[PDB]
Amino acid sequence: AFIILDEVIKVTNRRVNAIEHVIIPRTENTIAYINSELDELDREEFYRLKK
Amino acid sequence: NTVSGVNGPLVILEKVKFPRYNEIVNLTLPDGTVRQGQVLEIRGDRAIVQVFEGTSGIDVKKTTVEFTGESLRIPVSEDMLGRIFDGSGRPIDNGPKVFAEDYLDINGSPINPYARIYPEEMISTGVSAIDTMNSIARGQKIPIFSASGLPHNEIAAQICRQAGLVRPTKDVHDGHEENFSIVFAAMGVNLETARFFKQDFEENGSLERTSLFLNLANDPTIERIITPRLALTTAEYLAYQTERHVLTILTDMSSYADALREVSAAREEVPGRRGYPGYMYTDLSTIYERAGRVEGRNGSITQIPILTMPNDDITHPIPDLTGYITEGQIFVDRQLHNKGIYPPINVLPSLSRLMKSAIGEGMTRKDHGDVSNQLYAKYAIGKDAAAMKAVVGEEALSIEDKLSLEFLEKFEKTFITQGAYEDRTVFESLDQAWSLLRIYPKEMLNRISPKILDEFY
Amino acid sequence: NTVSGVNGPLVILEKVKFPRYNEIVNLTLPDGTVRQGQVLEIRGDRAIVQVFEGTSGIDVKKTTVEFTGESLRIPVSEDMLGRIFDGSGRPIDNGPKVFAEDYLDINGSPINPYARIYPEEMISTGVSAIDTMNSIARGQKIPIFSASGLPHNEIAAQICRQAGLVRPTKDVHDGHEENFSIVFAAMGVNLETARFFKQDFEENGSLERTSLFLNLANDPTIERIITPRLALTTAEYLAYQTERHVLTILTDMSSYADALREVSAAREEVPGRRGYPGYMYTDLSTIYERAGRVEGRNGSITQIPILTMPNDDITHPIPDLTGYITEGQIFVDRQLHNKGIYPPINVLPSLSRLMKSAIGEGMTRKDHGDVSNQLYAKYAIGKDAAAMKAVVGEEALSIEDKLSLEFLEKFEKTFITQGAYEDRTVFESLDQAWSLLRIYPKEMLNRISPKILDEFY
Amino acid sequence: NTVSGVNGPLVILEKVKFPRYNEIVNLTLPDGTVRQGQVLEIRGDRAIVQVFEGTSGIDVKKTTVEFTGESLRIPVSEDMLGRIFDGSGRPIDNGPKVFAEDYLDINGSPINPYARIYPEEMISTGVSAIDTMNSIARGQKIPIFSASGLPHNEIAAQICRQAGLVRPTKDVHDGHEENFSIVFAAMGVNLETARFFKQDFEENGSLERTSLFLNLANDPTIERIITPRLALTTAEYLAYQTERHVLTILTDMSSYADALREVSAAREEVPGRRGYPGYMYTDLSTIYERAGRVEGRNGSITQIPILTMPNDDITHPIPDLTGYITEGQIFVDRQLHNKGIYPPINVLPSLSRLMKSAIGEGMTRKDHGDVSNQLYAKYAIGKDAAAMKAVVGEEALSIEDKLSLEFLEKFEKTFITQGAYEDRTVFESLDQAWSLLRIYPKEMLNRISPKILDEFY
Amino acid sequence: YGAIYSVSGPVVIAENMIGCAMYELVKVGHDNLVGEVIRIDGDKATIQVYEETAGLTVGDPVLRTGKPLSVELGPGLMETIYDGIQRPLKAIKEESQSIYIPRGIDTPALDRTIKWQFTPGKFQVGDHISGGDIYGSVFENSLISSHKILLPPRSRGTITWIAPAGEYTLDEKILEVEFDGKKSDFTLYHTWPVRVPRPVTEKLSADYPLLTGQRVLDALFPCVQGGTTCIPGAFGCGKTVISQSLSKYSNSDAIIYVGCGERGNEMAEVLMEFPELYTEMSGTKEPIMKRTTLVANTSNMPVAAREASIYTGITLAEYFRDQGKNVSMIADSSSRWAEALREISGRLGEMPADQGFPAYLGAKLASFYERAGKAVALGSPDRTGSVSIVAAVSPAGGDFSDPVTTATLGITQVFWGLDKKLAQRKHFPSINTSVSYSKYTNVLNKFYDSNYPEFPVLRDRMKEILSNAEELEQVVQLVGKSALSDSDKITLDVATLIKEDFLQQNGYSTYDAFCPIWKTFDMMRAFISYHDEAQKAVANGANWSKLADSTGDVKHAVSSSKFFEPSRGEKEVHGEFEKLLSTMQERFAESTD
Repeated sequence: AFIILDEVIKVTNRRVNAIEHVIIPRTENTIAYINSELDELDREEFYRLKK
Repeated sequence: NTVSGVNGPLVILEKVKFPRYNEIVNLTLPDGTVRQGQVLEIRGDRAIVQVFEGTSGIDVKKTTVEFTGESLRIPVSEDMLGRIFDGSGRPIDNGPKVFAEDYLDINGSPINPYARIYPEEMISTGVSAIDTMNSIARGQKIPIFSASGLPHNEIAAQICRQAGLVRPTKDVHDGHEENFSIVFAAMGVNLETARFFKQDFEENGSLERTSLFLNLANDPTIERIITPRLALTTAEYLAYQTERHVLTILTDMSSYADALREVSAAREEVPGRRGYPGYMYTDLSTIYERAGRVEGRNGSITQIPILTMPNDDITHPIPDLTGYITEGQIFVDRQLHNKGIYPPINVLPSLSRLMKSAIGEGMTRKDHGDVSNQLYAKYAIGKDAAAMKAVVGEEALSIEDKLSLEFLEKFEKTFITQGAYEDRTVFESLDQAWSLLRIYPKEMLNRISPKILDEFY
Repeated sequence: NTVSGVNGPLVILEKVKFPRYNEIVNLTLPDGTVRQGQVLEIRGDRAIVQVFEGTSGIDVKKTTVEFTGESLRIPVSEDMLGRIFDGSGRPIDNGPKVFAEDYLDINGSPINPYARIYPEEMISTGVSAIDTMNSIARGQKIPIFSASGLPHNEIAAQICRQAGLVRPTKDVHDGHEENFSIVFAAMGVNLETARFFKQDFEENGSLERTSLFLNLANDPTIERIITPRLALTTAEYLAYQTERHVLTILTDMSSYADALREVSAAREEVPGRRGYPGYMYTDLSTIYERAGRVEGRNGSITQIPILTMPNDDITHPIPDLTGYITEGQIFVDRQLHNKGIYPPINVLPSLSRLMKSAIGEGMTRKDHGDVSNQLYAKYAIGKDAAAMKAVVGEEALSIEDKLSLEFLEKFEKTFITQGAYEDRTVFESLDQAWSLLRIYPKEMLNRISPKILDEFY
Repeated sequence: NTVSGVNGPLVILEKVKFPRYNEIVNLTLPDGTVRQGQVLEIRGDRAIVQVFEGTSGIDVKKTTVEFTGESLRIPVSEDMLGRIFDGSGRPIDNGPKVFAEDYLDINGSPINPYARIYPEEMISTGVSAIDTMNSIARGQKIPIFSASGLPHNEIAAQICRQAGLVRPTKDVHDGHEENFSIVFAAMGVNLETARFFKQDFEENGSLERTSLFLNLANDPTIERIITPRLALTTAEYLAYQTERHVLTILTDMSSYADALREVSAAREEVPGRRGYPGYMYTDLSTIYERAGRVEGRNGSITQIPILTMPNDDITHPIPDLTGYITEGQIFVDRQLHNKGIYPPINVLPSLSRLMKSAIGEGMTRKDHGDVSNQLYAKYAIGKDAAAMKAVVGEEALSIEDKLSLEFLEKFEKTFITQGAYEDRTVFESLDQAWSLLRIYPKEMLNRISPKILDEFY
Repeated sequence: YGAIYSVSGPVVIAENMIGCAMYELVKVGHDNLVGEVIRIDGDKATIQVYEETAGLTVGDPVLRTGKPLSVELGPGLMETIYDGIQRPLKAIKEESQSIYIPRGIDTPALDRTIKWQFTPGKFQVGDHISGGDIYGSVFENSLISSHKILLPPRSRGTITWIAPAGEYTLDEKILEVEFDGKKSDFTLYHTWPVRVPRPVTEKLSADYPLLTGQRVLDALFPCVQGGTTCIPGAFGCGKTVISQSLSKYSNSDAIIYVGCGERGNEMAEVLMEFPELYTEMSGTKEPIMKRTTLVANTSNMPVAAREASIYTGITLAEYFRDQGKNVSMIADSSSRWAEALREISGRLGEMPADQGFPAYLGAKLASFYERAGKAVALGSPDRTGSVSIVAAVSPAGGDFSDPVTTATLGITQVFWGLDKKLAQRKHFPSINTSVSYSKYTNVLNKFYDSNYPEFPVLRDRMKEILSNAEELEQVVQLVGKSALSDSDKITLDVATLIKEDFLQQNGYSTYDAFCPIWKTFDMMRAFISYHDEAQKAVANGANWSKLADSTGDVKHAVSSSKFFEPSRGEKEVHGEFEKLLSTMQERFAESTD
């Protein structure tokens, strides 16, 4: 069992790093950048109607 | 005539139609104080002025207008170094007066004579990461991209002070034969900042070296936009008339851009992407066009603008625009700063596309450019490997990757780590750089030409 | 004179300057329909009226005007309790009106006497999960942040009905001796939903104790924004003059914010993000100025608004600004609703800003703070334990997780799950707390003083 | 009738009341050329015209205008086919006027009986991937959603090519018994691609059967929107008077949409969501108006529009508004393209709702809608099984997910991958689909009646 | 009188108009087109014109009719397809040779030429009458007289003359009221303005259901008549199918089908389907179509009409509610109606503040919806009527957090979900438990307990299975599981079944979407029972694989029981399900030991 545990721990240590370092900042950058562009289209329209 | 109304930085004058565009007018307050402005828009029997100074207290028939009948030009003299001036076309510091031998326009074409021949002379900062990886030339434009957790002022001053000691060592080498002049202009920064800068220049050398334009944050946005224009007139005269190389340090460039943003918000002018003007391209251009070698071809204006990024993003309009226009990019990193690296310059995205113009070969090595490309390439691989070291562990990474992780660590801690007054010659930097390359084997250094690798290792 | 034109619910009347601001004017149509309006704006040689009655079928040449000579004020009496009204204070109880003892301004109130002695004493609602975890003090602004996957309205009937029946249970603890009244405002309600509240209060014997204002989702916007304004005034008259605690329940804040977006572009002004006004705030603040303890220091206006987000959208201006003024919020879970736990509120993202200082004494215990800590931390570990269990199994689950697994189901089925006419004060909540906790050993309960614990485990 | 001003290509005319909506004017230039224009709006004491040929030569007092007196009508011939025509008509494209048999209004004012009569029998496009998944019925509008970075042009070409090759296969099937006509309206397409379209019709030998109207992207904007309107009027003539089955291809809807935005920047009407008209929907609907089954069952017009997604999202205006009108959609696939597949569409975003009821029998089976459903289900899972592999590995994968992975590949390179001169019967498509689908038991298949699945397994 | 100043789009400006009301019907042009003056700014009237423009000239006379835009309510409404202000389509189809009414041509809302059979009421000469009272009837419909000839709301007086039975026309007079002198002559049809709601005596509690017939609808929350209901769509998730299927199962006495701005092939489809398709109880003659009144607008018609469509429909529903009939208002889709308001907002030259949609949108979406509900019929005779609005809603901003969807979720009480991704795998409606809520649950479930179902118990448990299953699924994806607790597998497994039997239904296979409310109770009963045995078996010991395999034969049968509908007897609780229950227990024993 002991040899079997050693083989599994390595797959498991890899995953804990993988999520934090890659995934979480990829989600952050995508969401915020699209949020910012999306609000811009809406704001300029108001200014053009007003003008 | 008399003020009709005032809506923000815009002033509505009811007048008569004789005024010309950007003709100076002086507003006489009931206090008997005069403040200056220039007409931004003229129409029949009326004007819109933007006043440089102030933006409130402006009356109606108790106030009066008087015309100067000269559109704004800056009084330029060549005896400007050592002399204290204020960013308003005159000192309001009570510093030594400007004088005039020419008055030159800030529109962006007075008599403008620039590059039909690109920079070929190397100018060093004494800092390896700048000089080796990107290079600086007698017309080069390089933006310092900085942050709200980096100390922008300390790096700004660092680059300038160390480039003054190196630059006469380069004069002796015959990279130069003409004077060096500094033009330092601070526009709309804190008092704390302003004081600091002056103190820094004194320690290294003197303040006789530099000319100072000081503009205070409490003074308007309209003042702030004229502040670099004043710097440009100073530099163009020195290069043109007296064949001097002029170095301009323009802080803060972001300060200037926010100002533009304010005169479209309190104007009826519709702004472009992210609330920054549509005609933002032209405003920025004016500063950057007035660069390169100046006629006679011993004079020059070289630019180092200083940008502080507020969000620290590379999707913000200011860093993006600046980058397309400028001949290089120097990115300064918060993570290096934290770790204990000074200067804490990350070269991962620092790039020049006008890399050839930037390097020298008649007062620097020919090998300088060849080594730099290889270094950058090997740094980048070393970063790809760093992310992979966190994920995968050392439990599958390859023999080749291991060399690249070592290189990355040796590279930060030796090359980019320099004393506060320690200046490195460009030739000595090569020797340092060669130490960095030397741990990789002759099959990993395969991309480089065989001739260079067998010659210098 | 006549009506000049109509554009939207805006009616442009050609009149000199005769009405004062906010003066009611009566538009007399000759076809058996009299309509009232309020000048929304008065300008020179024109006034802009929005009509309370209708929105279309107005003549532009056959209308005549009469000036009422009275700016909008609310007739406030206290024989209003035990009566159903509509959105303009007219009765839908049918039969003769109640009239006034005062006409008080609705606009921001003509005397504004609100707190500079922070909230003390505890207010219970009648639900253990709200009281212990999210304690509310007299005049403290804690809203219920809700979403559209839940019946937000039901949960709202429940807090209103069960509140002020707690006050007699408190009279037995001898924490209260003062008469409690309740003010209810329903904004943008459906007929069927509306009747549901009236019938519920009627069962409990709370109908006599409350006045209900119904503005239906078919009546003018102007009428709908006035609805909370009238309600905040009734509560204030009772707090000030007669030294009563009054709890006002304002549902639905989204209806009110939406109504403001309709009147944003009705007006000649320009909105903010996502089309919702940038002066949305100014309006919301008007509600909030009436909120707090009145000067006299034994009467209050306590406020619980209900705000519904579309899918928990915090991109929307409405929860982000509203959340700043207020002091905490109560977040409801769809995940619990779906399981069939009702009420389905989750106490872990929910907050009461000041909670050790949002309670009183003699109607709370001092053990209140200690239990809020214990209850919270074990429910959170249990949420983790559910996810864990699924991966690990039960043949490899930890002994602490087992206690946490059980704790998760009992906290939900005892503290959160309870009947539609159950009532709770802090003592009752507190007994039920100790039976959940009893299962953990004393050495796992360490956020609690050894004193308290040896007595209540 | 002299010019007041010209703003943009839009021209402000002074003239006194006479013109009807969409009355043509002749612009007399002082260079001796007459140009045609349409009144977009008629007003009191002015009409505003936008000119179909350029905008050059517009003056104030040197220009004169004279009226055609006639609202826009198409000169229609049924000998128009076998020839190349243009919006206004040019002699250099061999077709300087149709030589009218009838003048019909382009707005289908004489008569327009559509959309109370239901779609008839199935028609072959010769593509298996469309025909099984989506039902293309005579007298239906089913669009092609296309995208950038992908030649959308190529897909339009494959449709043109395959049109007229299907129609003898159908004549035997009893899907056809009347003539086949192609009406091609090209607008805003690239010049190079226009020439590729022209060659495809000649090669097939289908030049005879088609009429071409070609509008460039240098031909004015009002002219551009009117050209598809001309071609649909022509389709109505053939379909109704001489009982033709018309397949009209209208490329590219993106150029139409753009045109809508640029106009109305100088009318009272003022664009909607993101600068795209709010009345963009009205425009669209005028194109969809002249499509459908025809009363009394003399012929049909079937329409296949080509839309290019410019941002590569279907949440953008051009796909979004169009998609609500349309009876399903067929959306392309970016990923297949890169691989190299043609035609590169995918089936997961493609659905036709009216599939089961629409179709015929005797060359499209009863099992047709059943099998589509099954093919999508296995594909949804296959796509997801790829995604779980990326993140975690083979950790959440299993025997079921592993099958699905195999399915996604075999389907992509066998079903979807075909020729561009391959004619595929609806009988062929179904035979191939079942062969592929053998990968799971009968008990795992329950998205299909157990009766049908035994016959055809 | 008035003069056309400008023609700008389908929208017309006319000067010289004053003393006019803001819903006045106006005749624009020399062709006498229908139009409606919404607003006037000074002398200039903006008019929405409900016919096309292709040749309207300035300087043409504009004549006000001197009354609002109204609709005619009375005999011969059934078995007719109308546009959005009501014109009889069939008459046009032969005569003009068109379906979209061309300019130069107009027809009035009802037929003039058709005589009707008039039967007298309960009232006689001298009797006082007022709004919503029954003055007579006309025999229309298959199964009952549906047309009650009612005196229009807000009108009163005394009837001096009640005419006798016979056949009469509907432009012909048959009643006179005296109230302030002779009040007026009345015909069969009576007028009411559409932009104005009808009054009711009072609103009443919802407790009566409507049989939708959709198994997934009947299962998860109550089906309500008097209802308020939304179903999310997106155009390509089977939505049209489940609408026409819904029109056929509806067990209400009358159905009013409303095309907001639809496909146009579908407005053909519902027309063809109605006279030759049989209703659930099965009508006598032309089952569905006799019971149906159709307002049909395609996108291609004038936006002025599409704006009006929904109003015409609700006034018809409301008249019928006041007749004391139970009515289904089926509307598809409100977002297209919202898009119509938006088309008008840009053309008039208004200021939108809701992503290019008008600011006015929120007040109009709400006002319209509040007209549905269960209520006590307007008038003295006293009857019960209801209007249940089943409304489809759809994106329109492209988001799901766009204004259209924000306003609709707030005003609605019932939401049953639908997901596009799952819908593609073919399991529509593919209900999202999380977005779904019902307020009606308590009163409706109390009603159903009286009716015989033990429903409420199952309902919580149906929801409970689907909820835990959801959560477990993210945990399998995220960690990338190497094991599961033996109970959790059961939860996931029992949810799969729910998917097939309820959620997977096809509205054109009537073996695969039809169950009465009791049949639905029995099928769900079987599932909830299976879960109950299965949870106990693991507890007493037995492996999951043992549980699944030994249960085996009954697990196949319940899966496959979705291919049934009543056809073994007129009985709603079958031997089919009752047999399964005892066999299931027998299976349980095996699993356990």
